[PDB]
Amino acid sequence: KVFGRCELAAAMKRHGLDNYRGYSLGNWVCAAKFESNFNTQATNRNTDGSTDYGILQINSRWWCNDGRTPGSRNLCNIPCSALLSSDITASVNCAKKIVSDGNGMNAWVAWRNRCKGTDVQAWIRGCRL
Ligand SMILES: [Cl-]
Ligand SMILES: [Cl-]
Ligand code: NA
Repeated sequence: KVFGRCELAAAMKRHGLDNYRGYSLGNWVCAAKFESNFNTQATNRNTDGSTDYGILQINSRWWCNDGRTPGSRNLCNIPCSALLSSDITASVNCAKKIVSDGNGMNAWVAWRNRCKGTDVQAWIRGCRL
């Protein structure tokens, strides 16, 4: 599913990402934008052989099992394919585990490089939340 900008913000708010660990909704929306362009089916091979999955490009190196990433962990205890579902529950629930690791939203390379410090509020502008 390719989510609309406000449509995704609404799903993310309902799952409790608005200010999760101090990160305002706008940050989660911006991250999604640049990680997957709001496309739940997005998959991208990392140079280390791991793959990133879903709307928030959760890494098979540490977070979900895809059976082809040697020596990796499956910290969210899910098959990476669960992260490509039209329903973002699984991706969100896991992102909550990732953003809590101490390694805040910096674990999302695109967020660090393209959202951090910016006016992430613009990402929710005009949305009924
Ligand atoms: Cl594996
Ligand atoms: Cl933080
Ligand atoms: Na894995």
